[PDB]
Amino acid sequence: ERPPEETLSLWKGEQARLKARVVDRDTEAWQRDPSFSGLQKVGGVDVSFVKGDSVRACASLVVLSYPELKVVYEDSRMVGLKAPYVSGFLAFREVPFLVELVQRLQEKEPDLMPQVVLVDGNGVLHQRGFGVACHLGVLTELPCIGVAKKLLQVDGLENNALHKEKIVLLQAGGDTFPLIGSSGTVLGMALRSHDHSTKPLYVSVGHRISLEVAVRLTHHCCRFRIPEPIRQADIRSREYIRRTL
Ligand SMILES: [Mn+2]
Ligand SMILES: [Mn+2]
Ligand SMILES: [Mn+2]
Ligand SMILES: [Mn+2]
Repeated sequence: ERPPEETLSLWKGEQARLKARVVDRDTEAWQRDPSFSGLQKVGGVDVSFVKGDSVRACASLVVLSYPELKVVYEDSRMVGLKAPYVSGFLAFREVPFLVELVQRLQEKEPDLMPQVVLVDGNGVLHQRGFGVACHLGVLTELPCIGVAKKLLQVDGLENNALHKEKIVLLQAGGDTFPLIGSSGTVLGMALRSHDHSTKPLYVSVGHRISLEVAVRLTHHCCRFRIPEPIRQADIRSREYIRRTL
């Protein structure tokens, strides 16, 4: 249920090569705006699978209007995944299919191309600084934000008692604390999504966005704990699985 080490070594080399293309600063005019004026379309992606099958899956791309957060585009399609899940290699399972959804959008409704994509999974908060959100960003050149629902324990980061103390100090929606690697680098932020949630999101740069803008936009997408673009992709892909099977 795990690729051989020689395969993982090839994948690590690919991740290191592609990381040279990540842009971890703002490159879009709306990103530097106090209310994100100019931002109209926010994307979300996720993949759901079946109980008893890690091959058959449903990949979903949704585009939401901003700031209303209403779904203006959905593409949910059944795919056959090839690689198993290995922590640190999520993109090699999901990202070829996500790229195909973006290309299908360009062909079908090019005027609904999202201005930024929230990805279910980390960006630079990653064993090699190149998570699935960076990987989608570099292959599509779209701005991308990584949003993970639990902490990837890399570069000295750990979900220990000290980390849980900082989570307790998050007290209102929008509060954050930085995830500082042993390198002295800020890899991402823990974010309290809303007043009535206590388990934080872990937000990090995917591509063509700064961390502080990525955190603020994620917060603006949080009707519930999971940001609405990811939440809709998650709900619709699982619903799609249920109906057809
Ligand atoms: Mn607007
Ligand atoms: Mn997912
Ligand atoms: Mn789930
Ligand atoms: Mn999901």
